Amino acid sequence: CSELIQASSRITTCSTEGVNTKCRLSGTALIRAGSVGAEACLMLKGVKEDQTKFLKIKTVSSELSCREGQSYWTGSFSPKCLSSRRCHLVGECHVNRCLSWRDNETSAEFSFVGESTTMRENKCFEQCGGHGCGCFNVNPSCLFVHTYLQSVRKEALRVFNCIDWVHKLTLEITDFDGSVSTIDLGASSSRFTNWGSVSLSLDAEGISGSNSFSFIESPGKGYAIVDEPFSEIPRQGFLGEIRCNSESSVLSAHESCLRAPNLISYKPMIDQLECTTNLIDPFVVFERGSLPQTRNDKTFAASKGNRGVQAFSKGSVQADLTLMFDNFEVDFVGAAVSCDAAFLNLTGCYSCNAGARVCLSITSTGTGTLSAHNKDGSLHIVLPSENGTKDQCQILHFTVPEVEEEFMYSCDGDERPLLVKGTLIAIDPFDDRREAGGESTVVNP
Amino acid sequence: CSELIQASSRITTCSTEGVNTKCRLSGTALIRAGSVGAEACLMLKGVKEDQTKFLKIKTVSSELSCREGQSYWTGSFSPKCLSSRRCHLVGECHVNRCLSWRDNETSAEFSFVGESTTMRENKCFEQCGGHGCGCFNVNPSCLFVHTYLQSVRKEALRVFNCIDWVHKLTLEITDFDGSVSTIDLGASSSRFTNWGSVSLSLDAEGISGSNSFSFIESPGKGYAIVDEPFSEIPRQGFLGEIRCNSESSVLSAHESCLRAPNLISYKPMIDQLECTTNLIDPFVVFERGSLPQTRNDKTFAASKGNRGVQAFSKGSVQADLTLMFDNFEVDFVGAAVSCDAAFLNLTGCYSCNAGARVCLSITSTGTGTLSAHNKDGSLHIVLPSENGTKDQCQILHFTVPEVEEEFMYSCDGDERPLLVKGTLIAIDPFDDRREAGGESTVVN
Amino acid sequence: CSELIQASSRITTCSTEGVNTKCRLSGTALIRAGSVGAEACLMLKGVKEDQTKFLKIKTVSSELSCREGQSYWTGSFSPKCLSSRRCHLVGECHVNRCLSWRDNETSAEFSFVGESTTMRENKCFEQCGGHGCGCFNVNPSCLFVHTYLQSVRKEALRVFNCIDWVHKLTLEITDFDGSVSTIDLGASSSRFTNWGSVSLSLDAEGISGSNSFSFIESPGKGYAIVDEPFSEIPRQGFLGEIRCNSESSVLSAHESCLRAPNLISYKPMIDQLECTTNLIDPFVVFERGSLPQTRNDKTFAASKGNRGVQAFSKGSVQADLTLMFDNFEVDFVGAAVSCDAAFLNLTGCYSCNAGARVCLSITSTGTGTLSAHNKDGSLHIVLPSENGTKDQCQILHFTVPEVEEEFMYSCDGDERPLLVKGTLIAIDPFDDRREAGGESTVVNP
Ligand SMILES: *[C@@H]1O[C@H](CO[C@H]2O[C@@H](C)[C@@H](O)[C@@H](O)[C@@H]2O)[C@@H](O)[C@H](O)[C@H]1NC(C)=O
Ligand SMILES: *[C@@H]1O[C@H](CO)[C@@H](O)[C@H](O)[C@H]1NC(C)=O
Ligand SMILES: *[C@@H]1O[C@H](CO)[C@@H](O)[C@H](O)[C@H]1NC(C)=O
Ligand SMILES: *[C@@H]1O[C@H](CO)[C@@H](O)[C@H](O)[C@H]1NC(C)=O
Ligand SMILES: *[C@@H]1O[C@H](CO)[C@@H](O)[C@H](O)[C@H]1NC(C)=O
Ligand SMILES: *[C@@H]1O[C@H](CO)[C@@H](O)[C@H](O)[C@H]1NC(C)=O
Ligand SMILES: *[C@@H]1O[C@H](CO)[C@@H](O)[C@H](O)[C@H]1NC(C)=O
Ligand SMILES: *[C@@H]1O[C@H](CO)[C@@H](O)[C@H](O)[C@H]1NC(C)=O
Ligand SMILES: *[C@@H]1O[C@H](CO)[C@@H](O)[C@H](O)[C@H]1NC(C)=O
Repeated sequence: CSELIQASSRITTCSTEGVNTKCRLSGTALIRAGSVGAEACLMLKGVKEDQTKFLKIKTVSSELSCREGQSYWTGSFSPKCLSSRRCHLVGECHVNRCLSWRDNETSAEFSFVGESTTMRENKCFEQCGGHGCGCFNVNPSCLFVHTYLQSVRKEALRVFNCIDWVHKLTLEITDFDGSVSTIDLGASSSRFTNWGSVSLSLDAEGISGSNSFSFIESPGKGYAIVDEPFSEIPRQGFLGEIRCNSESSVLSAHESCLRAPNLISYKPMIDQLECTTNLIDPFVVFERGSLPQTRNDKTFAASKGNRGVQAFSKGSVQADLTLMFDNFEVDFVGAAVSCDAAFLNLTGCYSCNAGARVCLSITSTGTGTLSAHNKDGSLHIVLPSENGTKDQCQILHFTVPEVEEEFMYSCDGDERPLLVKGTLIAIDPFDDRREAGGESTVVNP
Repeated sequence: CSELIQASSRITTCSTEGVNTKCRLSGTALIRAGSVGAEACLMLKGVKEDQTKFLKIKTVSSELSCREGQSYWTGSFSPKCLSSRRCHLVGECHVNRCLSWRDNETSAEFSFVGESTTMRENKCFEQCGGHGCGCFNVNPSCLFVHTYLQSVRKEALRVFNCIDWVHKLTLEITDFDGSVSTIDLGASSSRFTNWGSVSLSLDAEGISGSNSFSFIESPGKGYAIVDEPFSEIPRQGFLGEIRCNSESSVLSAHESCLRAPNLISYKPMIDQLECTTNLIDPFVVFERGSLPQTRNDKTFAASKGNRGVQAFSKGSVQADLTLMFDNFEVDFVGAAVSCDAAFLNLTGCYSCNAGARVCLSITSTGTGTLSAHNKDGSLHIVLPSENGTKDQCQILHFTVPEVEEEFMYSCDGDERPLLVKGTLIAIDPFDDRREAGGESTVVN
Repeated sequence: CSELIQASSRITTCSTEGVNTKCRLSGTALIRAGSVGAEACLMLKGVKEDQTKFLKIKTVSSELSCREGQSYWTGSFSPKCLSSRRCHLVGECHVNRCLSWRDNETSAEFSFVGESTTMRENKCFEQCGGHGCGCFNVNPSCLFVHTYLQSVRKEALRVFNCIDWVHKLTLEITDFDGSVSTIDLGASSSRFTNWGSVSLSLDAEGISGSNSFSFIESPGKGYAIVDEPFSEIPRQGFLGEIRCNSESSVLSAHESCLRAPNLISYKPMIDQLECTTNLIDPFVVFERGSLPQTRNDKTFAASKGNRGVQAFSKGSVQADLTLMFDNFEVDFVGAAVSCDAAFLNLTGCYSCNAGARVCLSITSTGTGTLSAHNKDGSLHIVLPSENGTKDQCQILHFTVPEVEEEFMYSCDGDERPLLVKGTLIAIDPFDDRREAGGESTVVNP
């Protein structure tokens, strides 16, 4: 039992017309959701008849469903190139030709390159002429290049943002006979029950904080968070500098894909050539932000079977529920009971978005809520208690490798100490760029 | 009538100072705003005298006003260039000079060019020498270039961010005599009425979510949202890579404008030259985010009365109102009545920021609030009901082209099925970069 | 006294264990925090005995503690380069060698330079040959370049984001015996007192708005806000395009530092060479966002003891408090008293992130809350009133240089006019890039 009640009243509702007005006297209880696992135990008494009725209302979960917005596919790409050098006055290497080369025109040096539907480009670099470089003509020679992209892996990744976060509070309700039911509530919503009604009257749940983020789906392999804003168009140095509208087009490096300017770099070396890319590896990004991840005590994880991502509040929930009881009002509420907590472990890293996981062993005799805090109240642990002994865990963020933090916890208001002690690893500054490519295939030596 | 009351009590208020303490007995009611169009119907009874009065409070709107922060003007620019190639040892084409050319040095080749206050730069590219390139000297020739920018349109765009979102809750109150009045409430605000007072005692409204955004003003042509962080300094590939401190500076491409480094590309071709830019077209950006736009159930629109932008809550409203009645208390509240709802149409795109529009026909016999949800509650619809038949719409976000979703709706709690069905279009990945410029005009 | 009460009730609470029940009758009040400085004055009456008790609850502060995530060090860097031009067939200037030069290979031209652990790179640029350029050989000459980075100042900056914002609400309570005490509340937290309990039963405080941001620490000289998303990897044109894992690595410009590609530009001039950078100056960014800073009525400032940054609500506080009194209930609450307010000054910028500071002179005869709004309610002022005459200030945001805004204010609901007037300065579009570097030191052949 939890002490969740905020107000208790009697209210008459009148079906105004249909010429014959009907009134219903309802007992009213304004209660707080409190936290996941918190349970209001309400003994009701008949307003009119001498009758009693015991009700239990439990906050089971608080979820925000991500309704997706813009979306694209991407993957790991690598350049492959063909090269050929012609001396001045040989082949296409005349007057303006080399300096005038366009991206979309394939050189005659590569007449075997047929019809392509792959991301590709063509280049011509002026190299040295004269006897010193194997030519009779002393004017600049021409290095012709043809380059296409290819998928390193045969898997792709879909990046998307979230436009809507649709709240759903779920409650478990125990009736007088002990029969259990669940209900779902949206913002400003009401459900009817056997004994009256329950309504989410004030809702303060949402994504709040100071960081923009986005998500990645790996088909059949889960989701990942990206701790950066969703890039709307392809930009060099960002996730999605190459992007497509389908998984298959990533794998084939189809030409319908978009890419930011100048992603392919060229190192002319007379008769040798290197074409390289220094692109963001989206799979490295995925492995870091791999779900579940917790940010501002929202835990983002894969939905039941749904797919798509939800944000779970596994601790405190900020919502007011209005309870109306047909012809019954509050007689008394059930008092909270004390719990015993022991420290189990602290695992993870410091100065990182993923944070650290602290685990507790919590022993009690009734359902309720453990609340804990450090001295200055910068850390806050909120975990469920039950009849028996269960292990509960939540994410915390620290900025120090050697953690030794004293907390004060209780389920019933009498605080006792508890020392959280652990060793966290550092995560050194990283780069997601990966070099790809190398020597070209020389066509005519 | 909407069912909004959460508590009812009597409270006494006493003055603590003065020649004498005065006491006031007041009935007190705590209600939820519920949603736009929701109306609380309260019948009051006298606490000491035997009297009744009927009172009605309606939530008319919930607005967040944008108070702007940093701002800048931008637009569409194209490059114009002059070119002149000199053989080595001719003109300025001496020793180090070509490879040492500064952006702010104008070549003697272009003396005919007047005094400028336009964004401009100067380049020198080494080119081939010898008889093959029209020169006796075999050393590199010098291609001298003078480039300036010009506005492509004679209009500009103003980009800004929002630092403050200030809440204004608007209520319609009907007194006992049927007299209607309007009040506006901000955070922790109270306003006195004929019959007591009403105060916004708890406010949970605000901009939330996982996206940062900014806005654009097109002078005389409304507003647009940008689904991206406001960039505070000029950056290539971003809105505002060229920016100014005024509209007139954009139109004249004034030299006071800032631009990110290396925005003009050069393709030297001996005696031909191309100077191009690949700039973000801000007008393409404006059109895609043109207001009104909905994000996380906030509808962004131009404020009423000329300018600034606003965020409207057109469905759910999360706010608590404390009502105080002088010498009166709650007798009873009005019950909600049922809605009939029919699905009209569903129009728009999927997997897009703008979303899709569901339209419904709602028939009722009193003012209230339609509430609808799909099977797993990932979709939620809140629209106002009235006496009679009205069309109500709201934005939803889907991720599939063929939508067929069953909803359960009600105004009074008696839920009935409603099937939303339709076809949404795809929005293929886009790029706002547009190529501009071309060949130089050749001087000799 | 402030009028903060929202509801009042009686509840009976029963303990279920022991295996006989004890029941306690309690009076209940639901009040709003209202604002910093708001004070609820309750006189209580006995539920069973006839007795009176006096109680005072005051909102002292509402804080959001930043728990940090990813962090990195950065600073100001400048390049220094050595150059030496060799004619073709002299030194290493053979065949392919110049066009094939790798970044981490040091030329023989600079053997006199010892080995460094500094960020550095090496280049080779082809230049003109023949008699025109000081060579007998007509083939291209080689300009060899060795560049290294160095810190411009002997100080560094630490950039970080905030993953968690942990709420602490602070109340000052005067109990039945006149004893004054302070208590702290987290989300969904409860505290037992001499007279019952107070719980933070609904919390709507948190960071909201349409902007992402991050923070910088200047060691021993405070903090600054950055009005932009935290960049998770080094990127050109962004804060942190060069970044390190320690302060000492910034000062020594250590090679362990990461940098975005292509940060050093090269201008080869046959026997002259310039190496430059166009880097974001982080100290200019720091100065612009130096704390305290206010965004969406949250004031960001350094914590006391200077451990982290904090977000203060200095005006409105959106929170509901459930008060429970053992064997007592609400008799009456103290009425609000009136304010007189005079406009002092208006100082700051328009169309700026920092905004402008409005200062007011407020006179009252009791603690309370001044509330003000302009004609259309787009501007909102909430300041604390006290016994006597005090200066109160807060940040507003305007978009015009000549401000003249008409407000209506009150503490007790009786609105009176107040004219806010002043001149604000413009902050013209800026660029934080600063050019650094210059000519190389030329080695004698
Ligand atoms: C309010 O303060 C009263 C004394 O404060 C005096 O301070 C002077 C600086 C000047 O402002 C005088 O006008 C003030 O009277 C004190 O007598 C009252 O008891 C105080 N009231 C409360 C409710 O604490
Ligand atoms: C290639 O590019 C040029 C200009 O860049 C364009 O005019 C032409 O239509 C393009 N297509 C082909 C097939 O050359
Ligand atoms: C931490 O404790 C939990 C709870 O017993 C356990 O499941 C987990 O394996 C522990 N982790 C480590 C690293 O010991
Ligand atoms: C609580 O758990 C204990 C197990 O030791 C059991 O004996 C008791 O009956 C349980 N009580 C309830 C109410 O389930
Ligand atoms: C060119 O720019 C430099 C600074 O980059 C400046 O010192 C110099 O005066 C400029 N040249 C002219 C001719 O103004
Ligand atoms: C959809 O219905 C709305 C409301 O009835 C109407 O305004 C609109 O024209 C309709 N649109 C389509 C595409 O049918
Ligand atoms: C509904 O509107 C009709 C007019 O169309 C009116 O006659 C009737 O009184 C209204 N009913 C209610 C309950 O307001
Ligand atoms: C340059 O880097 C390569 C690895 O790519 C390494 O093998 C080589 O030894 C490095 N050169 C020097 C001089 O250390
Ligand atoms: C404005 O008034 C405040 C309050 O007294 C004062 O601290 C500040 O110095 C004043 N500023 C100016 C610019 O006059």
